[PDB]
Amino acid sequence: ALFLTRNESKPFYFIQKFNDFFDWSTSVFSSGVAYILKRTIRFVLVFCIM
Repeated sequence: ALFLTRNESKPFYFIQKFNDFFDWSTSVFSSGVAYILKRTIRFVLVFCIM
């Protein structure tokens, strides 16, 4: 609350590339989560095999 600006400005160009990389990473993560939740039984068996 002391020093943290509400609006963060001037992001680094590599960080901005990192931000898009992390964004598509979380998109693929959400897709994988949806695929796993679609078929529970196989991943339960995967956990047992693990």
